[PDB]
Amino acid sequence: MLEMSQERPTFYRQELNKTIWEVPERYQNLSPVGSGAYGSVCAAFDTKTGLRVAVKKLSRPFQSIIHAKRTYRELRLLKHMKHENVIGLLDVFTPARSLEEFNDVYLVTHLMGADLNNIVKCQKLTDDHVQFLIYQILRGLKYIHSADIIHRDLKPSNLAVNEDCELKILDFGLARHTDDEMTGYVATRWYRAPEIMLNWMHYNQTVDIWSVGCIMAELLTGRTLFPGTDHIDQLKLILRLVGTPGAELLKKISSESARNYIQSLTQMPKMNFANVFIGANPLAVDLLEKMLVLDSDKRITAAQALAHAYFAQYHDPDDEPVADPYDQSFESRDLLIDEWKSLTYDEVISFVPPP
Repeated sequence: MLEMSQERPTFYRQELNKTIWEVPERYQNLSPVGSGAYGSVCAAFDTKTGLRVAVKKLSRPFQSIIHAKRTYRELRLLKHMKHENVIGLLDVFTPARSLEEFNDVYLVTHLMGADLNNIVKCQKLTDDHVQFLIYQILRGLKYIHSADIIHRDLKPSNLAVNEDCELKILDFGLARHTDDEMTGYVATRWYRAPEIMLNWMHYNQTVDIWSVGCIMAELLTGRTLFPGTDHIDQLKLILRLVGTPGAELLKKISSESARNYIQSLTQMPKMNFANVFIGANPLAVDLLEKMLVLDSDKRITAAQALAHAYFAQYHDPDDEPVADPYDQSFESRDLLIDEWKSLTYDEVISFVPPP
């Protein structure tokens, strides 16, 4: 009824594009397909499950306090996700037989066919296609938010889609974007809620819904909603559509510099979305209105959005599950390199495979 030991499988070694790979026999025909900066990934066949998978060998994972904590953070997040519309962890392993020998971490996930950009480039999406894609994003977000997890960087490139229009949210852990990466005419910022683009206040769940808003608008119009050339140009694009802040919002803006700046802008009324998204399903227009609200406190939540008439064909309250609590205390904890490395090691060897 219990089980008290673990069977360490047999590993095999090989050099793939300058680097060594030590993986379980299980995984066959490895072929390099890229990097990312946090390591390189090979595509492989998992003969034990019959799945095409992505194997990621983390790169210098315990290089510093910061990197060792990134590593641990990513492993904790991925280990936690158990939902259809969210990237889950298929396997995680190290060839090391003890903590003394522990150096490398390999992460295994579903091999992803295409992301939302790839989908959008190969064809034009119908309204029903958009209903289904957004529903799924929101179904996954409900789950994510249940556990007080903020994705914080929702993007078409972070959304995998398959031949059946099924979708998963990708890219959680990840090293936060740097200032230079967020600078200029770049997709890395076009989907950001303004609260966090200019650091108006302390942010939360609600920033993800703004991102969904931008994504949905783009899928319907075929155009980036707020393609600013820089932080300020982007702000102007947003206030144009959504209106300059009223009094209640200005208060919630901690920073007084932001406040002073905002006020220096000629005021503007919300535009009529019906005239901005001409020809769109009126239910989509109404939903957008409820998503793209400047004051984050009054944004519709994922749970509520799933009940919106726009998703009538897919909504089913008994098939929209919630997550087990996710303990994030470690984010506030200060430890040494070898201490994050040990926590990480403990998480590797305690992995329980899916059914």
